[PDB]
Amino acid sequence: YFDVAEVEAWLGEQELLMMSEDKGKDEQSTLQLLKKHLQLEQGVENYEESIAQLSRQCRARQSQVDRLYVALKELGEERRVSLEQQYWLYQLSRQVDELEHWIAEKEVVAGSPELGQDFEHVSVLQEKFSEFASETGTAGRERLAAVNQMVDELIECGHTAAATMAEWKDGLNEAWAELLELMGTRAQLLAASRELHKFFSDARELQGQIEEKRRRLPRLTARPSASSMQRTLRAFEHDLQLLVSQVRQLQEGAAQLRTVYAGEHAEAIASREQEVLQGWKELLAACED
Amino acid sequence: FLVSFMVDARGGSMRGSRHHGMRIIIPPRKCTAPTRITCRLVKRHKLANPPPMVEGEGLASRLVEMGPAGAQFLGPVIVEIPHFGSMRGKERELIVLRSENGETWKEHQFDSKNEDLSELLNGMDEELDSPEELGTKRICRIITKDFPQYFAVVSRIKQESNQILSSTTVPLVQASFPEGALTKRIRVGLQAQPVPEETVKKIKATFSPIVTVEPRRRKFHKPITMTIPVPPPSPSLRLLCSITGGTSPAQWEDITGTTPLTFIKDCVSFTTNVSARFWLADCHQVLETVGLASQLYRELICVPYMAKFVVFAKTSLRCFCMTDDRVDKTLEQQENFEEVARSKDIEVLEGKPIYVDCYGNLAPLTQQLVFNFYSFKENRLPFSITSQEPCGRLSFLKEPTKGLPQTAVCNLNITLPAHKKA
Repeated sequence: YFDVAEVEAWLGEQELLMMSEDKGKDEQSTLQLLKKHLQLEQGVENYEESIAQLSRQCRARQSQVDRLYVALKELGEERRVSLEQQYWLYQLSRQVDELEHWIAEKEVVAGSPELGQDFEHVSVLQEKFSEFASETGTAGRERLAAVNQMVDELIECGHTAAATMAEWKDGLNEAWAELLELMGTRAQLLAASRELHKFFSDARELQGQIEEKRRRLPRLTARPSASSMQRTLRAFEHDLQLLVSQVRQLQEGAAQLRTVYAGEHAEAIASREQEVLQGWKELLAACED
Repeated sequence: FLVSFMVDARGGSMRGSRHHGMRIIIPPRKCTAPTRITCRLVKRHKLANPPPMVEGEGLASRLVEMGPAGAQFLGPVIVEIPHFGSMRGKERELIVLRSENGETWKEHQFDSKNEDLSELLNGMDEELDSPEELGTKRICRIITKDFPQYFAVVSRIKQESNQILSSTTVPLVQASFPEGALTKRIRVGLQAQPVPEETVKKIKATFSPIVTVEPRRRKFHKPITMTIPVPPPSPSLRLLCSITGGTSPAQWEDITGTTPLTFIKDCVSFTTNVSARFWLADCHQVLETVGLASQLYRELICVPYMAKFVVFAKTSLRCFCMTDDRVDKTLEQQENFEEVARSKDIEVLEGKPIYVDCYGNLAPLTQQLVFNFYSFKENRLPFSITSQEPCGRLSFLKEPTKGLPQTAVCNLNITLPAHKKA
């Protein structure tokens, strides 16, 4: 009866230590508490090499205590799983929150509406975005897949709060494909702001090429010489016959352009191209006489 | 699309990938420019100052944040939003709110409605069948030429409105304002909610339509006539009224003495001077007619919804009542479950708990079981499951009793997959 007084007492204090009302406070708590749980479990398992003295003493109340080792190592094989859970929860949560804030931070860049003030630099913004398209696209695919499979692992385990992890999975994957879409919109918006500007600047270079021509004709009739008279005139004709090839692409651009826009915008495209064709007439008439 | 898409003045015919029904249409030459159009059904809980509802009015869909807060279209455009409000064949209607900035809530309306002209030779015109077809498909067509920041869809009662007024639901409910009783010739509406006898069984003593005049708690300068049809049978007759207005719920009281009760075949004409809730009750005990009304009233004000009933199983059951959720439920398809029965669309009571009985292969483990249906929430009902019988059918009922048969709501037939036992 030294047995039922000393060993029953040892398992008496073993039960109290292992059983606990602390499941784990923060992420790095559960961990440095679970370490302690694996110490306690190995100490219970290393009390299997002291129950051969009790078995020998009894064999040469026994059914009461024969169960208590399998019960304190089933309480071990349960509260090990509870602490594992409470860590993995804190991990998955932190990954989710941080990932939401990544979708968050990148969302702002997508949703920005700056479509420039001129061709050159909106044509920059085109690139400065399309890079972010890939960086975000692929890097997201990654972070998504990693977190997704974090959940699917915790599911197949059979975590207590998996349901929440499911609606977290949807809550992420949805907002993700939303992001993808959003970038695909932004992209197109930029493409249009581009073509629109390309038009505008093409006007600013044609109205200028022509407003040069019509100005430089008086110079080409007046100082002078006969041997560089016909040659100069024929060369100007060589120019104008390429200016027409350019403006065919100008009118032919304006047409496809009007069809995309409407109202104040289309009414302004009208006045721009009407203005430049009017410059065409005011050169065209001069070059007859 | 899922939430957004860009569109130019070539016009776009875009349906919503995520929520079946959703469909924005922008006809050609109607968008200001290429623009980001959006249409997201935000959760009711997430928002603040949600559009105010009254006693008996009901939220049909979620709220729908739109893509351009202030876009002003040249033409008109359509937003088909799908709802789940029970319509009950004109016993209820759908009024469409709009908030410009999610603080101020106004009704939204367009005076002119046309089919062939709004589309402007749109190739896939695809007007969705007839308007009745929309009413059957639980679609609400909103037509605007400028996108307000937030729409609501709402199921009121029919409130036929003018600025003489008889109800489009029940015609023996003619309530006409007399000459010169209103200072400003203002719109006024007449609502007419009947009562099914079938539900009078719930809690004996009879009732008439619940008549209401929409501009409430506003005194009428010259007495205003009323006509209400009478209940059938079981002083005997008491008339009730509540004067409370708008957001707050009403309260009832007997006012037989203060009102002269003129009789005409099938109904009752009388005067009041205040716009309020009127309701009749023939029964020969008067002290109860207040509370026996407000017990019944509680039942009538609940909102109806055409909900789907789906049962998921995996050897072992999880039962669901839902609307507007993605069908491919991730939680269950991952836990390896099988949708064993997805039922037709069924009017259920946003509040009233719904019961389940089992007429099947095996009984439930080990009290009766119930789960309260709410609108736009997922509704969990988990389970625990002669060996000759392969399959079984379970059914859902609004009444629990075994004295009289209170017929059920939904009969569904199930089949365990039986990859193992338990």
